[PDB]
Amino acid sequence: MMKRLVYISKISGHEEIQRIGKVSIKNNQRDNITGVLLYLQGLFFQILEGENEKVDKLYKKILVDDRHTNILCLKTEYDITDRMFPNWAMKTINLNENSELMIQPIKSLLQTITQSHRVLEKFMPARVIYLINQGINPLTVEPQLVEKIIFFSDILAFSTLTEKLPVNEVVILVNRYFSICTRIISAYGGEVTKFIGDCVMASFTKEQGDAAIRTSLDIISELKQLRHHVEATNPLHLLYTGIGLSYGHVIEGAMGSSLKMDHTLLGDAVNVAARLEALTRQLPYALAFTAGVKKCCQAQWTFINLGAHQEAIEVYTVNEAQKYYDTLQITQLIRQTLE
Amino acid sequence: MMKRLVYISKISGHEEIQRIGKVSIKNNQRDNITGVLLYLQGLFFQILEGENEKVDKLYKKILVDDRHTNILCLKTEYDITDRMFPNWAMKTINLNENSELMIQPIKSLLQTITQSHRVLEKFMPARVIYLINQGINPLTVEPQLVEKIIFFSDILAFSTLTEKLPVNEVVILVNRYFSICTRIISAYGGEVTKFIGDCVMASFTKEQGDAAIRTSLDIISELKQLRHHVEATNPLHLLYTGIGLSYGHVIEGAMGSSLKMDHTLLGDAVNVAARLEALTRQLPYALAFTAGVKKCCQAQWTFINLGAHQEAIEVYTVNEAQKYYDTLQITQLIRQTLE
Ligand SMILES: Cc1cc2nc3c(=O)[nH]c(=O)nc-3n(C[C@H](O)[C@H](O)[C@H](O)COP(=O)(O)O)c2cc1C
Ligand SMILES: Cc1cc2nc3c(=O)[nH]c(=O)nc-3n(C[C@H](O)[C@H](O)[C@H](O)COP(=O)(O)O)c2cc1C
Repeated sequence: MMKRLVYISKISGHEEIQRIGKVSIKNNQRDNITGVLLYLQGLFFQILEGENEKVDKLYKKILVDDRHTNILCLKTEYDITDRMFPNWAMKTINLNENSELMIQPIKSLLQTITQSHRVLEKFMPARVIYLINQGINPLTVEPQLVEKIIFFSDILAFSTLTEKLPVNEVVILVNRYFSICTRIISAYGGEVTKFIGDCVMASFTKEQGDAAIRTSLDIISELKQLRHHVEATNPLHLLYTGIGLSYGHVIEGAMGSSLKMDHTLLGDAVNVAARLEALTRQLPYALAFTAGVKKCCQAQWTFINLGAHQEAIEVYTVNEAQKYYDTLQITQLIRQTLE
Repeated sequence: MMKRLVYISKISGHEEIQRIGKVSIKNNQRDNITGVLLYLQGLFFQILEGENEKVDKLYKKILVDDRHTNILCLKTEYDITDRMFPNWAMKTINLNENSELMIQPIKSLLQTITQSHRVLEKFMPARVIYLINQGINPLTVEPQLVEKIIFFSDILAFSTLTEKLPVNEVVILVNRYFSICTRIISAYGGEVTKFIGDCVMASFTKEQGDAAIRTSLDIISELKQLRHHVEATNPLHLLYTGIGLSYGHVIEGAMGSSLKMDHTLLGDAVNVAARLEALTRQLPYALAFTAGVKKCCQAQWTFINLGAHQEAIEVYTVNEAQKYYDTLQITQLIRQTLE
């Protein structure tokens, strides 16, 4: 039983690589692993093949290696019938250091496609990248009914802010907001589906109840630090958020046609979380979630019941989500500052 | 003044390619154009370089050529200082037909990266693909304030349908719906931003007023044909839509961080179009748009003024958008059929 994987990576910092192939040779030679490692203008390409399990450890050892970064496994071939390089413990080819005409073609293509690839990667849904990082083709996965926590957040009084900031300040502000949201959601095990306007869409599993709530609090908290970090001429000092969470059945998977695919979550919980985010504009709290979310949590939160809003939904929060301000006073305090 | 471009394509049908390189040699040799064309397992890679304008025609001639399809230009280099293949009218290399060990590595990589590339392409926003298809890096474009028509459509009584169809029928239905929407929007010059649940988001320019309205009508019409095409056991016979259009300033461009980017439209018109789509559930029409959309149209539509809904917005339709049914009678006619 043998398997084969392939990945691409980026070097972590700046002919320093002659000796690292002069480590791979020895330890692959010991587990009957073969494979190739290419190098071209800041980028790494490796193929690894051997019996399914001792292949898997070194790849974990490679994952945590200080000198490359941004690792993504493209293909996995399970129970391969025979090897692609039966004689190569680890063949190392520095494609930068070849000056023959006949190879410059393929060398330039390989460079252009993978640089393109790396840009496209940044626009993928987290979940599609994750599937590719196992050996699963996202255009062949059947979508599945699953129980998820759905997350939405967007910028408060953002219509006021688009009306009275120049375009280039708006973009600086929205990028900052997206990068803080994405960093914290990811750190806690969740996945960003997409951005919809100033809106961040994300989801967590039913086991990540407390992490979805911690995520929400850490985002609210980081905006608070940021607001007093900057000067009053910086649009960042007027940046506030509201967050809605919900929990339910959703159908998750890749959908559409061969003109266009997207990663999509179908089911009513998606709409519910969006309306709780909207609702926070009229509550003295910045986070609102359903009862189903409350029941997914193991930590000992102080829950606060906010009655039924709309068929009805019971709405809840935690008191650490309490505001130190009044929402109307700030949405018109944003208007006054902006003149 | 010379320029260079590179693209990848897919063959349109199934050693039939020896003579097509035996046409390129002669006509490139006549305009002082050089370049490379590779072939590998169903895929084409070409590089073209010459003085900026007579490069551009043959590439248009290539675009309309019967035997490859799915053409995407990755890179463009304007006013290149000197050529990459100074001596090659058109070098043709069938990478399938080489059986040397030392090249199989790079050949297998090139295959894996570009096959991966082709899947990622299907998940991109139309507008990011379009930029790449010119020579513009989407991670370097500054976003721009622009006047757009915003389009939203989603499935009527979809919550009833998710509650009472099996997951695999839901997916068949949603895929059908997305592929009809995407085909018609594209045919008419618009671009799909993303899918949000059962929702299709798209936009048109201010010059495409009548095309956004024709798009909406052609989608409604195709669902009507489809409903009487199929049997009553097919979920497709219960598939209806509502469509909202709006027009306003939006900031359009690539935003986020290096963890995640998305193609995004900021501004209040986005929210407005979503609420008009929602509003159609209570109107005897399936399409609703603002006054600003009405003013973008040159054709001689019969407009119907639907009063103000919400600051107020005047709502409009055309009478070809008139329903032959009652929306509540059908949303509960969908419930009865489904038992
Ligand atoms: C791109 C890349 C590929 C690598 N491939 C291998 C490999 O195939 N086999 C291996 O043993 N180490 C490989 N390494 C490095 C290992 O992590 C190396 O064994 C480590 O630096 C030291 O091993 P040790 O600490 O267990 O003694 C690779 C590193 C990089 C950056
Ligand atoms: C992948 C691909 C690359 C091509 N590259 C060229 C080219 O570089 N130069 C060229 O003249 N024709 C190229 N062709 C085909 C042209 O369209 C060809 O000139 C056409 O079939 C007949 O030309 P004509 O009808 O003007 O006589 C290419 C076709 C394909 C599928």
